[PDB]
Amino acid sequence: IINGYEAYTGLFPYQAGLDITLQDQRRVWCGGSLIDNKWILTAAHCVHDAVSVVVYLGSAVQYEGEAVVNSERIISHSMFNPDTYLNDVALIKIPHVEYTDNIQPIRLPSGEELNNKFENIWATVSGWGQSNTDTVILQYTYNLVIDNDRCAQEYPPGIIVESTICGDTSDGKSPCFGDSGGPFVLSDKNLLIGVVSFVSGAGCESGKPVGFSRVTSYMDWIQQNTGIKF
Amino acid sequence: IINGYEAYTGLFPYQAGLDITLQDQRRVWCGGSLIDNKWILTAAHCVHDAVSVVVYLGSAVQYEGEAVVNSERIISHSMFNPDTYLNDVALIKIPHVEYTDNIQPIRLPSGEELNNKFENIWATVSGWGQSNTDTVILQYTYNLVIDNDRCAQEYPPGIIVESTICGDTSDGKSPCFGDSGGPFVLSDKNLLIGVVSFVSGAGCESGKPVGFSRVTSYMDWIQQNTGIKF
Amino acid sequence: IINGYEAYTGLFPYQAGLDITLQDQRRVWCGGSLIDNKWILTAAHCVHDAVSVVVYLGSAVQYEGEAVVNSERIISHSMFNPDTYLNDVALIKIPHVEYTDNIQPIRLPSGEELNNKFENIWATVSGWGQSNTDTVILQYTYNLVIDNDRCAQEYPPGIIVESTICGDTSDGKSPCFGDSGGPFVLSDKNLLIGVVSFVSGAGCESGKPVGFSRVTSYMDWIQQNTGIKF
Amino acid sequence: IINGYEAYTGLFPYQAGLDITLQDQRRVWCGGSLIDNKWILTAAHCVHDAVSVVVYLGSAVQYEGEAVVNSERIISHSMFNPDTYLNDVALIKIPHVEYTDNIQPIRLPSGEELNNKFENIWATVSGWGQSNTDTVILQYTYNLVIDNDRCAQEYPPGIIVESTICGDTSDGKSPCFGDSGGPFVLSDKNLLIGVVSFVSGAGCESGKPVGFSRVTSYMDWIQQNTGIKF
Repeated sequence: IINGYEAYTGLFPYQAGLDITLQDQRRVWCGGSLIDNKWILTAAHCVHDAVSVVVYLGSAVQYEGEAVVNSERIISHSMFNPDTYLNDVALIKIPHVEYTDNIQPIRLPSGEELNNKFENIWATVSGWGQSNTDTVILQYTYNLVIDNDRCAQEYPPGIIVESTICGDTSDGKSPCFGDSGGPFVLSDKNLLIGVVSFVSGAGCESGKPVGFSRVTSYMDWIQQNTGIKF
Repeated sequence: IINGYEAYTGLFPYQAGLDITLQDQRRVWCGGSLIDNKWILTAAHCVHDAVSVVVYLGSAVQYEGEAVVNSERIISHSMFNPDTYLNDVALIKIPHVEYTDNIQPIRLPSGEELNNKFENIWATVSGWGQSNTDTVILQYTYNLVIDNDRCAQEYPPGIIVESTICGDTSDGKSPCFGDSGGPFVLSDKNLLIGVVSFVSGAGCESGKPVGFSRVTSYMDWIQQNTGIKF
Repeated sequence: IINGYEAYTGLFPYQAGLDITLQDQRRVWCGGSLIDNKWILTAAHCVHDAVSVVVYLGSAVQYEGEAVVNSERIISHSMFNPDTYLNDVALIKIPHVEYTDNIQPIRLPSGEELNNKFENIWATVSGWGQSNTDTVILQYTYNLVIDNDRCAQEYPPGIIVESTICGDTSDGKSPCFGDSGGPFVLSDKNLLIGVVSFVSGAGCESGKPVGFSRVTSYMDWIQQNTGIKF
Repeated sequence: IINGYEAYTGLFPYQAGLDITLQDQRRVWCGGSLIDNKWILTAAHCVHDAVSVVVYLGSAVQYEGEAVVNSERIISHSMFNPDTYLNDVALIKIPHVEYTDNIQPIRLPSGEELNNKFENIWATVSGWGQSNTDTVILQYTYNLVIDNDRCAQEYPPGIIVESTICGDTSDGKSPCFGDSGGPFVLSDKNLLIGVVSFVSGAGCESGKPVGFSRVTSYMDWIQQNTGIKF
């Protein structure tokens, strides 16, 4: 997060930290959200060629958690497109973790929240990605969600689609690399509206909108692959 | 490093820490060796699809350094093969750093050292890869370099080639994920003989050899690309 | 607030900003909390010799509000002691303001929350007092509440009493001058637990605890002087 | 200033902005005049119970300055009377500031100017006190200095004394709360003749005279305390 603030343990009980080992032996960090005792939602670009993930839950300190579990299964959206970031969602199945003061699930949109585009709302994004700081402590910031038409002007033709939700970064506050897969939340409603997907090619301090996977567009996929009806 | 010893600043003044941003926006960690005031040597598998790298020099603490510079260019070996890890070597051009007590170059082989296979010598591996502890301090271990014929037996056919050098990990002291690109050095002679390239398909705690790029096999490529003679 | 973060309009809908004119003609700034359509809770040291207060509601920008009203009555606790800061609470009666997305009351402790000392809880304090920054934007930070016995060791004998609630500032994050009267809130419960009362004589960056009026100790006084049973 | 004109940086290079912290911890704003590289002249009613002051020099924006220094000492007039505002003058010692285009001293009266009562001249008042607009830019206005006998009639007995100088505000252009301590100057002669001291009990928009400390009555006190001759 660039120009973010430090969270304490317990501020964002749904935040997951993912230490990912890939097929080519590299170690990747991404964020994710606890959506169920057995499930983490993250981005497909984080884990589509992963071999294993260690999931950290319940601490603001990177690589610490009061629950550290290993993934049992990784489900990346079959139609994820690497080149456009279309369908950039994935599910990590974990061993049942018991909720706690520090570990709690985020709510997913139901009912008519499924028809809300959330324009002009301030939402919270959090993660341990590149920051201007030193810190190993979970950071967060607020980005206002803008409408898709305004957002589509900022990127090549075809990148911003119905299933993308963009956040404005023109105050210089932004997700940055390593924040991928992280939660974009309507705090007041404890609602997950987006999964961090992509930053502009111009970089994290460009003032360009950040693209997120719009969670209402993937609630069928989630329902269906987890077998849980939210 | 699994079951290594804890280093401290100044112990390994040639060690570079590399925070890599890939073309797909993921954040990767690898190590490297300072070989000149403007050049880092590392693995092609770390950076072959990289867009920029922050280089940390002179501190044993991960993401800390008395010099923190950004890559000016990345030359990856054009014949690198991802599937076999053949020709796994890359160069990061950086802005001229001045050597201090904590930042010094490692010698590269030359003359008759170019003909030495270094069989059955203890060499030192260092890095911030997966250990048994969640630690941010640089770790190191000593591994015995074995002969290629002995190493080859431990791998698929054709993985161990003339340009591979192997270190025995049968005491369970091993490089692991994240140590990629790191230096394999003859401490007494302050000589770089290998760059960490690949762990066994069996993982890190299997007692199996680790392969490294044999630096003596790439000294031409290094002088061609850097423009300097060693 | 020192080392605080910026709020946006709507983050803290209960925050009041008070532009106070005193009996000696000086202009003082303090914060306060909207506890009812007609009532603001603040500190007695802010307003005990005030003549009028302009109350700003509904904006993070200082001296702006979507409701700017003038006080009708100021009620400072009759037993406020200037020298020890004992009983440092006051009520400002305002013209009925209609709640809004941006203007909402904070809850006051009821039931057995009246018996909770709130030790070891992270709470949020906010205001437009001295900061290290430039900003005219409402700032906030988090301070952990410590127990009174630990807190009493940090001040002269007799300052910390049953009706004081202290917040720890040893990470360098603190209320500072101008934050007086401001809210100390359990965000999760939308609960007002303290009113900013005093900073150490050593100043805002001393690492000493900050004293607040413990709101459970004044719920009778509030009930009684507002005539509202919370 | 009610109904004043908007200044800009460099227009009033002698104007100081004072952010005062009182002994009771409240944050107060007053203005002052730069009279030497190490001295601010202001009102005793602003700082007589002050503990420290941040001094803003060289910017028309409130809490901005090309020089921002902290008070080294505050000398308040020992005979100041709060109730009558008698002897309302104070000195803030600051670290030597170098005069620039935006920071310059104002001349103090001397020789025969010490005998001039300055009746019926237009002088300029400036400050960041209450205006009709919520603005952070320095405001100014011209007020006609009237004779003490005429001023006295507009106040209680004994408030207007030999050391008071009054400015007429009957066009509704008036200093107001927050302008305290500010300069009252003969622009054409760049001469300081008054320090804003008190507004009428009727308020700022009443058309009543404003009292100022007559600087010619305190030129001895100023040289005694600063140690400099004018």
